[PDB]
Amino acid sequence: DGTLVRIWMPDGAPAYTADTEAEDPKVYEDEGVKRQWQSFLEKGRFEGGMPEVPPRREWCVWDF
Amino acid sequence: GPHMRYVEIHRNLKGLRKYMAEQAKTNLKLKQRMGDMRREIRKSVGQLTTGGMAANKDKQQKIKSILTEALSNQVESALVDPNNFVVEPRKPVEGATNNDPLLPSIFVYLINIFAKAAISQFINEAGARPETADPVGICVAAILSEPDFLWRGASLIDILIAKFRIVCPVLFGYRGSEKTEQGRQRLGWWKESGQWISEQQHMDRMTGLGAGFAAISLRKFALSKKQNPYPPRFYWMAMAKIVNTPPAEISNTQCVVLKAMVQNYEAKFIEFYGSAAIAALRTALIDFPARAPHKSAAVNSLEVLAQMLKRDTGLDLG
Ligand SMILES: O=P(O)(O)O[C@H]1[C@H](OP(=O)(O)O)[C@@H](OP(=O)(O)O)[C@H](OP(=O)(O)O)[C@@H](OP(=O)(O)O)[C@H]1OP(=O)(O)O
Ligand SMILES: O=P(O)(O)O[C@H]1[C@H](OP(=O)(O)O)[C@@H](OP(=O)(O)O)[C@H](OP(=O)(O)O)[C@@H](OP(=O)(O)O)[C@H]1OP(=O)(O)O
Ligand SMILES: O=P(O)(O)O[C@H]1[C@H](OP(=O)(O)O)[C@@H](OP(=O)(O)O)[C@H](OP(=O)(O)O)[C@@H](OP(=O)(O)O)[C@H]1OP(=O)(O)O
Ligand SMILES: [Zn+2]
Repeated sequence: DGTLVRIWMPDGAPAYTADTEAEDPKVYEDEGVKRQWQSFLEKGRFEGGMPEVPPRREWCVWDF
Repeated sequence: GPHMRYVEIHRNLKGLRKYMAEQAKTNLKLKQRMGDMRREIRKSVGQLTTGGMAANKDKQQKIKSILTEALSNQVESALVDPNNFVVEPRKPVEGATNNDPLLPSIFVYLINIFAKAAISQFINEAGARPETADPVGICVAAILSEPDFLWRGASLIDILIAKFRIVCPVLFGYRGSEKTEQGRQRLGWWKESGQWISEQQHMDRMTGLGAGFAAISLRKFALSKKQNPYPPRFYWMAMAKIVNTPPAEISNTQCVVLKAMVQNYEAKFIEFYGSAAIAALRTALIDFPARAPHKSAAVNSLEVLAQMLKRDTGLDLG
């Protein structure tokens, strides 16, 4: 907004919670889920569309 | 699957309500209290949209008192298997507060009344003022997560979601044409006395239900000893189903629900998913409108929302 904007106020990422991750973490070792999220880890945005399985918290960053 | 079960839950709840009236014809204690408990829950829910934090906390305490009285079952209502009202059957869990295989019908009935009242507030008030969905959602999450109201370790929120699936099917992956009878039915286009409601009334319903779904799926329990009864993964999944629709199957219904899921909930979305939320907002507000063939006012409102996020909150989705 004209100059830099800081969105995340807290000091560091939120504490780990399973509530944001897939209901069964067994789906993250599926090739389909890995492919949906492969583009995000590399380029930092979605190309083929939004992945239907929410991310693991380790794949997210809160430094912006 | 989940669709089949939520339809079965929805119809089990219909029969439960009929059976409560039948019980009241032979149960004097039930007859003397059931109607007042129903009216007191509906009244309390109705007072959330026009109240502050302290007044809303009082209305929440009132509902919890009525449900506590229902759970004790001093009216001696018939008992029922709660597996009729949850998606996946539950077996006992160690440490859980209530592992009983049966619950009082009066208790299940009043959860259903509570869920029906919450849904009605989304439709009747959040359709005009989407901001009014948040206090209703807070109340839903607070009540359904109460340790005393958990059955075998988890909440009874499937009673609420079963109804959400009826009135806002696009949040669960359904698509259809607003120009066919079969399509309007798949989209949850409602009827009043057998005739289709107006397009404007339909879009108001979708706005209130979009905002109400976000109000229940984007709640924070990290600083609470309660467990989140409908955590943010269900918000993520619902948005994904909408924004991945093939371009020919996109409807203004989806776009209106999507704007209502997002507007005023961006900060909460980011808190749960950080940079992944930014990428999902880009898909929802930049990529999704661009690839919609029919450029409508609903499509355009998603782009205007992206502009406002950049001009106001300083968020660059491009
Ligand atoms: O949603 P429908 O399948 O069309 O069914 C409706 C709906 O009941 P559900 O909660 O089971 O969906 C109404 O409830 P609301 O949407 O207004 O909360 C209810 O009306 P009440 O408000 O009076 O409970 C009405 O029942 P009724 O016909 O007794 O008025 C009932 O219609 P059905 O008779 O088709 O089940
Ligand atoms: O008797 P029903 O056919 O089941 O209709 C009832 C009845 O509405 P009407 O008598 O005006 O047709 C309720 O009014 P009361 O008898 O409780 O005063 C009304 O409740 P509210 O006026 O408090 O909204 C409720 O609607 P709601 O779904 O909001 O509870 C509505 O039910 P349906 O029209 O949905 O069947
Ligand atoms: O169960 P929580 O999510 O932790 O909710 C707490 C809890 O509520 P209860 O009164 O229902 O138990 C606190 O009470 P305690 O359990 O610690 O006794 C209460 O504070 P009070 O001590 O005043 O009852 C507080 O409410 P508040 O933040 O207004 O102090 C409220 O928080 P939420 O209403 O935000 O869930
Ligand atoms: Zn009604």
